[PDB]
Amino acid sequence: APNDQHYREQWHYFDRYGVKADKVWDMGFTGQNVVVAVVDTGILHHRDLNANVLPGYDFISNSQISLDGDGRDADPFDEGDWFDNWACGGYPDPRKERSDSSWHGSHVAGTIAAVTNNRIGVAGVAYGAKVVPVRALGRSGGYDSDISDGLYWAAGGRIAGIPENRNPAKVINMSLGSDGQCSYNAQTMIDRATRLGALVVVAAGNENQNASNTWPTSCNNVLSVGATTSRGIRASFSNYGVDVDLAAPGQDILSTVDSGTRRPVSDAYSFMAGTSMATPHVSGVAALVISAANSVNKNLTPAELKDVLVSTTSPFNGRLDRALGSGIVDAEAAVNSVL
Ligand SMILES: [Ca+2]
Ligand SMILES: [Ca+2]
Ligand SMILES: [Ca+2]
Repeated sequence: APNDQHYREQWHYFDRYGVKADKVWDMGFTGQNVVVAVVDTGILHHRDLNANVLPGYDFISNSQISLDGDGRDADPFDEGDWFDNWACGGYPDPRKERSDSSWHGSHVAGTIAAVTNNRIGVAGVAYGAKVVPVRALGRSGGYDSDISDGLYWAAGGRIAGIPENRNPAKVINMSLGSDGQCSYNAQTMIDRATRLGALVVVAAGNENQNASNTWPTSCNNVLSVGATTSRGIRASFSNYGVDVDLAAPGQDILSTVDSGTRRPVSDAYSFMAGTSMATPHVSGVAALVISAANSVNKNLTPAELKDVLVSTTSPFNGRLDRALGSGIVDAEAAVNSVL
């Protein structure tokens, strides 16, 4: 077991309806030599992340989304996607007036590979793995073509006027999405990323609607992730349906953020809910599964990896409100299967 101060609060790693990450660390697999790309709001300079973060890239083209004064650049720092006075919003809706910065991509990155065994803060599912921040979201979200470009690069794809990725990822985490069917361009980048060897792991979404009505779930060649609670049932906001492949803890998830309401001020930790929190659990387990597959000289295709994760899930608590894949992702059964 990890020595980090607040690991006990991370029920989602160890408890009844957790991901049994502890049972894999017991075997010596922590995702060593695995790289996971996080296509999200970018990364904080956080004492509980720094050492597990690789060079990334900022794909945000609009400088009024990026909030760092230019388009695409080599620094994936999360400037903070805060906004005032309906700057992203449907005025006059009071619920759309203002958001503090989410630190979303850092909360996601922490779930995968927070610095673990360094006493401070929290653990990550795959703390021996490293994270490549692919910043594609900022104030208001992000363009789909920035997201698509970002995910292709994340897998080792070359992009015009961007230096080659030295750290191509075996797993690409997309804690994001919106309404509408998968675009041609998105589907194409996903297929190309997959042909490079990457597993694309995506959030089902948070609108209590059929995930098929959204992307990236409606795309081929993704692993779509629903959200469960500490009681092993569907979190009420989680999207659902036949295209949800499996589920993972998506409520009361503790990870790494900043205290700043606008720009980074100091390292913090908070709880979040969302299929966005569930996804990095599956991406971390994916990395665990790969480290174990490496150990017995076994190569796994994205298709093989997705089937290993989908077939080795633990049961839900009851038949569930809605369809939410095969079960809760289960690192113990997944790893045991490949050995
Ligand atoms: Ca920029
Ligand atoms: Ca930047
Ligand atoms: Ca820590």
